[PDB]
Amino acid sequence: DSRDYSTELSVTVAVGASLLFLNILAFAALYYK
Amino acid sequence: HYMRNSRAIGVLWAIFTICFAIINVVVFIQPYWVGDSVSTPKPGYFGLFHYCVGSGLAGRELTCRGSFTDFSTIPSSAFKAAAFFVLLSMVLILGCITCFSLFFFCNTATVYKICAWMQLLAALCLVLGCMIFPDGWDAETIRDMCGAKTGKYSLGDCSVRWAYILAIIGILNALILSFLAFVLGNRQTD
Amino acid sequence: CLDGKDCASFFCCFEDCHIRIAKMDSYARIFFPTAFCLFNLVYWVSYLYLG
Ligand SMILES: CCCCCCCC/C=C\CCCCCCCC(=O)O[C@H](COC(=O)CCCCCCCCCCCCCCC)COP(=O)(O)OC[C@@H](O)CO
Ligand SMILES: CCCCCCCC/C=C\CCCCCCCC(=O)O[C@H](COC(=O)CCCCCCCCCCCCCCC)COP(=O)(O)OC[C@@H](O)CO
Ligand SMILES: CCCCCCCCCCCC(=O)OC[C@H](COP(=O)([O-])O)OC(=O)CCCCCCCCCCC
Ligand SMILES: CC(C)CCC[C@@H](C)[C@H]1CC[C@H]2[C@@H]3CC=C4C[C@@H](O)CC[C@]4(C)[C@H]3CC[C@]12C
Ligand SMILES: CCCCCCCCCC
Ligand SMILES: [Cl-]
Repeated sequence: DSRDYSTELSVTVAVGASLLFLNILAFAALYYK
Repeated sequence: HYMRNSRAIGVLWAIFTICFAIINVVVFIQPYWVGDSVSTPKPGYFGLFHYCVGSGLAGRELTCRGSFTDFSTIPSSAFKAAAFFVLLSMVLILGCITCFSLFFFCNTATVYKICAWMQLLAALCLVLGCMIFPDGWDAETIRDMCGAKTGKYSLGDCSVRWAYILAIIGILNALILSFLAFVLGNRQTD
Repeated sequence: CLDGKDCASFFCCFEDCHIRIAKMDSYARIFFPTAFCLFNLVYWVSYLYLG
């Protein structure tokens, strides 16, 4: 096997960052008085 | 609007808690924390307790060993401590999902605070696990698989795989959800 | 504590915390069923599918 881990790490950081920005969107809904 | 928005974000926070519990379970179970590299002598990967190593004959033939229910097979004490702390985090986050039921009877704000504390503690446990796990790389098995250059707190030839970065993501998600729970519990009081 | 509350008032629930003890059975009627149904799901999915 091609012992390289870039695409896997790429999708992982992508989904993690997506969850994190959508959490920050939850705060945008919250703190917006 | 105010009650509607608070209810909506509270439900979204519950879904986030469920998602983080899924993340914690999969990172604890799947043993893909660190993997081989092109320069590695012998192919394989290893998680918190389970580790698979290749025989090294231009084939896969991965021999796999390790299991949390038998601490003897775990390579090193640091691995044992990391596994225990991640298990404790799992117990806490799973406990939070159970507490959800208290919303039927108890006051909302107090239970929000209970989970805020639980999720903070789970984040701390995950932080401790991720901090102590690199200490075990000086064990003979990981050194043999990765090579002699690897040592304590040194990746060396081996490279990180998806489970470790997912663990870091879980730490951030847990801490931020804990803050969200605190703010919501204080916001419901108004 | 950006809301302006005290640290104890913000994080910890030190305002009345026990007074409500008689309602444990009402509490346990969901707390115990939920934990086990939740425990079984992680246990079974762990062995059959994830490992
Ligand atoms: C695979 C893992 C699955 C996880 C499964 C998790 C499920 C765990 C089991 C039971 C949960 C029971 C939840 C009961 C919530 C009911 C709470 C409720 O009645 O609504 C009000 C709003 O509360 C609230 O904002 C709380 C909202 C709670 C929202 C969370 C529950 C919905 C879970 C949706 C499922 C998504 C699954 C998707 C996973 C991919 C509060 O009442 P209330 O003011 O009148 O009282 C005032 C007081 O003085 C006397 O009651
Ligand atoms: C009968 C039923 C009633 C009893 C139930 C009691 C409930 C207890 C609960 C938790 C504590 C678990 C204590 C388990 C202690 C069991 C005793 C024990 O640990 O055995 C030692 C090692 O075993 C091991 O590696 C295993 C060590 C790890 C044990 C931890 C497993 C997870 C337990 C899950 C807890 C979830 C809680 C969630 C509740 C909400 C023996 O060493 P020894 O040199 O001879 O080996 C030589 C070598 O060549 C072979 O390993
Ligand atoms: C197998 C179950 C069959 C029976 C169905 C459940 C009975 C539902 C009938 C309503 C019961 C009810 O709400 O009153 C009991 C308490 C409140 O007590 P009270 O002080 O108002 O009298 O309020 C509560 O505690 C809410 C009821 C929660 C019951 C949870 C049942 C879980 C069953 C687990 C199955 C594995
Ligand atoms: C009380 C409630 C809220 C929490 C219950 C926590 C449960 C889900 C925990 C406690 C001990 C855990 C187990 C401990 C050890 C192992 C061995 C491992 O190879 C697969 C996962 C598995 C099988 C775990 C699955 C989840 C588990 C059963
Ligand atoms: C898709 C694989 C899900 C594995 C189990 C997740 C359990 C979440 C906590 C109940
Ligand atoms: Cl195991």
